[PDB]
Amino acid sequence: TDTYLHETLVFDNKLSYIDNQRDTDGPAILLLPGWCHDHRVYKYLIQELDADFRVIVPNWRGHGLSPSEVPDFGYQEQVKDALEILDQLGVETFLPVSHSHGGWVLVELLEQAGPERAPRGIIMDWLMWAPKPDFAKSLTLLKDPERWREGTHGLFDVWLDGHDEKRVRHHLLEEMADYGYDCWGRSGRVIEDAYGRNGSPMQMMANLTKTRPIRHIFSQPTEPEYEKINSDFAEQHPWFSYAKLGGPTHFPAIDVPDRAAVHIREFATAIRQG
Repeated sequence: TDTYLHETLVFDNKLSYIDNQRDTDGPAILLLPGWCHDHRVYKYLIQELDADFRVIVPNWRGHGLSPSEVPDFGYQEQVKDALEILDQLGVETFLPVSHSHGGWVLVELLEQAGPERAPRGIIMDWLMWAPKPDFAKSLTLLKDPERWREGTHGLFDVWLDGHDEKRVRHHLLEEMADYGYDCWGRSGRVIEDAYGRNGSPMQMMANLTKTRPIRHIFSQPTEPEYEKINSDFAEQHPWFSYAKLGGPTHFPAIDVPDRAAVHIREFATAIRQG
């Protein structure tokens, strides 16, 4: 699976990316990481999809097996990076699939690339409402150079949700262990800025120039009030659907990869029949 790992120069920066280079019918599946992790979060998902789809995973600036400090940037830049990697690859039509706050990239990608290129989107486990106090606090801590690690530890708590989930723990404790304050502090300001200026993920999605099929697939928050904002948005919007996957953690791509795959396929197959 590092057998698909590549590095290319994208404007200023060298970025790593996964590309299985599969020669198959489109669309391509663009798996989009959230903040301060990389393609390793998708390694099980890649396996499920590897045969039948071409699978691309861009790593953001300063992200990868070897994280590095980079100048400040936000989701608009993540979007340009992703498209530039797609140009270099000669990829025309893609189905993007985001994790958590990678979603801001996904929704702006849908806008900029438009519905012929990007006709649908899948968002995984992305907090649909405006920050509640506990999350607002976590962001506060991530931005603070004295308390960022404390910041991350509280998020890991929420994310594992009282589960001894071996794979998810491995991702958080090992695969993200090399990411420092330059990333985490940035994630904090970019996400906080994103809610502030777009209201919420749902406000941002509803505001698309060309609305199109988007599904939210999630396991947490587990509470009925959260399912209800998702059911109410879906009642109000024909193009929106959701599925509650019932996995243990914030990372369905890791802990229920078969299930995430089944929704990606469904949306892939809908693109294949006009």
